[PDB]
Formats: sequence, structure tokens, C-alpha cells
Amino acid sequence: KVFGRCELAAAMKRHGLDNYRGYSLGNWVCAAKFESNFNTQATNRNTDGSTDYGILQINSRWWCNDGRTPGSRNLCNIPCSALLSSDITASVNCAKKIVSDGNGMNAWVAWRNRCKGTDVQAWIRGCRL
Ligand SMILES: [Cl-]
Ligand code: NA
Repeated sequence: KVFGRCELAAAMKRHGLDNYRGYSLGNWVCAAKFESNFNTQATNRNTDGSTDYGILQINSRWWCNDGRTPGSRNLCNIPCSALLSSDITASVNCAKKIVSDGNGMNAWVAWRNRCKGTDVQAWIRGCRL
């Protein structure tokens, strides 16, 4: 499913992401935009053999099992395919674990390079929530 900007902001807010660990909603919407362009089915292969999955491009090296990432961890205890569902619950629950890892949202390269330090509130402007 390809989410609309405000549609995703509302979905994330309902799942408890607004201000989770100090990160306002605009941060999560911005990260999703540049990581997957709001597409829950986005997948991208990395050079190390791992693969990123879903709306927030969660990596198979440490967070989910996709059966083809040798010596990887499944910290979120879920098949990576689950992160491609139209229902973002799995992605949200796993992202919460990731952001608590210690490096905050810096775990998401697109967020660090394209959202961090910008006016992220702009990503939820006009939205009804
Ligand atoms: Cl932080
Ligand atoms: Na894994």
C-alpha cells in the first residue's frame, strides 16, 4: 500500500509514535517519505547481503528474519515479510525497539541526512489528527 502523507501521519499517531522517545510525528513521516516513499512494499538490497524492508526500511542484519542473511539477528522476532503488510503495526512495533537502541533515529540514514535539523513539522501540516 502506498500511504498518503496525512493518512500515514494519522496511522503512526494512533500507534503511539508521536513523541515516542522524544521524536515528534513529523520526524517519523519524514523518515518514511525518504526511506520508502510511503510504500509498505519497498525492499532494497544492501552490499553486505542484508535487505531493508517496508515503510521504514528495517534491516535484516539485525531486526527481522528473511532466511537469507547469514549470521544475522532477529531482534524484533518477526519475518521480514511481515514488515511489508498494508497494516503498519509490525513496522511500528519494531521501529520502537530500534529507536530505543541508543542511537535514536540516527539508525535511519535518510532521517540523518534529510530530516534531522529540518522543519519536520511541515510533514504533518494541514493534516486532521
Ligand atoms: Cl535520542
Ligand atoms: Na536476521
